[PDB]
Amino acid sequence: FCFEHPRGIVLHPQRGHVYWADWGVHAYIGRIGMDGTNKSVIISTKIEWPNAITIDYTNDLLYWADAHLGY
Amino acid sequence: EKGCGINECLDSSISRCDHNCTDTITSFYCSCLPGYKLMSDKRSCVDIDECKESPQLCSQKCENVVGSYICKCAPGYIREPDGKSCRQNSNIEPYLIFSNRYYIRNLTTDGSSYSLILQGLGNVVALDFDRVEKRLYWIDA
Amino acid sequence: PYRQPIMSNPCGTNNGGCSHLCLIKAGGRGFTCACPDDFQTVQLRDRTLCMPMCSSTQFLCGNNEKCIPIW
Ligand SMILES: *[C@@H]1O[C@H](CO)[C@@H](O[C@@H]2O[C@H](CO)[C@@H](O[C@@H]3O[C@H](CO[C@H]4O[C@H](CO)[C@@H](O)[C@H](O)[C@@H]4O)[C@@H](O)[C@H](O[C@H]4O[C@H](CO)[C@@H](O)[C@H](O)[C@@H]4O)[C@@H]3O)[C@H](O)[C@H]2NC(C)=O)[C@H](O)[C@H]1NC(C)=O
Ligand SMILES: *[C@@H]1O[C@H](CO)[C@@H](O[C@@H]2O[C@H](CO)[C@@H](O[C@@H]3O[C@H](CO)[C@@H](O)[C@H](O)[C@@H]3O)[C@H](O)[C@H]2NC(C)=O)[C@H](O)[C@H]1NC(C)=O
Ligand SMILES: *[C@@H]1O[C@H](CO)[C@@H](O[C@@H]2O[C@H](CO)[C@@H](O[C@@H]3O[C@H](CO)[C@@H](O)[C@H](O)[C@@H]3O)[C@H](O)[C@H]2NC(C)=O)[C@H](O)[C@H]1NC(C)=O
Ligand SMILES: [Ca+2]
Ligand SMILES: [Ca+2]
Ligand SMILES: [Ca+2]
Repeated sequence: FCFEHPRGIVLHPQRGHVYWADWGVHAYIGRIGMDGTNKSVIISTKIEWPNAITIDYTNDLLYWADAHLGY
Repeated sequence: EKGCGINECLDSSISRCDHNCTDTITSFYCSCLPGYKLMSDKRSCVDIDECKESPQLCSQKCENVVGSYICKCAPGYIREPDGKSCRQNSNIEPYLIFSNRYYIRNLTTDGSSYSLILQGLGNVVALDFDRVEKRLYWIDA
Repeated sequence: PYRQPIMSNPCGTNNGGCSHLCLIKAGGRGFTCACPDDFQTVQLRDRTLCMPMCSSTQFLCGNNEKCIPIW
């Protein structure tokens, strides 16, 4: 999973993470520290076009929408 | 043909039904109280972490208890008398801000009001706001 | 204002003592000093030196605050 088509970004400054999505061939939702450490992959399955991403802050849930699978 | 069946839980700890038991013509089957699930051994029960297993029960935040669960609200929100639905306590009413290509638009949460924040732009494809300085940022692609 | 919840700034009122950038550490608790693109991080004993490092097609500003293209 690599930066091919980055789109959508949300910060979570309480835990110092940045979440972003990519709708490349190997689509995923990534995570990195706000200072550029702890790169990881959060979602990688059943995802094709993650245009949309956010965090609710009150419940601490990640939310996203897929344009292709339409969920 | 067990001769003819009877409850097998009646004898002391046979099959070790952890919570509750019931029988049938030729077999038993244990059961667990609500908030407890049986695991693979088909004899014992464990607590449900409803805050992870079923997040939608609580509107806003959840705390797990052995058995049931309790819903709580983040600071700034109050729980309405239904016991699960948190309501925002600030007397500031939220409104949506979204971008069309040429315009940043202002829309109410219920959709009642609809106005332009700004117009004549190139192609605003993203925006975000800062509450500290009451400032708005956007990318004109 | 609920959608940007109040939190303490790790870089509070001192830029975290960093020369250029103070970024929140992964996990939110700490902070990390960083340098811009055309700068070299010569990490010292108790501080990070952001030594300017800009191409021959770039011009270095007077205070070494940034460097810009030669044109
Ligand atoms: C739209 O909304 C924005 C955001 O709310 C308004 O911007 C603010 O305007 C007020 C003035 O009404 C500013 O208040 C002043 O702040 C000064 C200090 O901060 C400024 O200067 C530093 C300098 O380094 C900057 O870093 C910083 O960003 C600010 O620009 C104070 O020194 C001022 O004090 C003086 O006036 C007050 C009375 O107002 C007296 O009591 C003092 O004695 C003194 O004379 C003043 O408080 C505020 O800083 C602005 N915010 C920002 C982010 O700059 C816009 O004005 C508003 N526009 C309209 C037209 O509605
Ligand atoms: C399935 O089996 C369980 C395990 O025995 C049953 O739980 C028990 O239910 C009884 C009847 O409701 C409870 O008795 C009551 O206890 C209170 C004191 O807390 C007392 O004041 C009442 O007079 C009454 O005796 C008992 O406490 C409870 N056991 C435990 C530990 O929770 C359950 O009822 C069974 N369910 C079915 C549908 O068979
Ligand atoms: C840096 O990134 C890593 C990788 O994404 C983060 O690791 C993950 O952290 C969570 C929270 O602690 C772990 O979940 C927990 O795992 C334990 C079992 O180990 C379980 O008992 C808990 O219920 C919970 O599920 C997760 O497993 C872990 N993943 C890995 C591969 O280690 C880490 O938290 C990040 N650290 C910081 C400070 O940024
Ligand atoms: Ca694909
Ligand atoms: Ca579709
Ligand atoms: Ca529980």
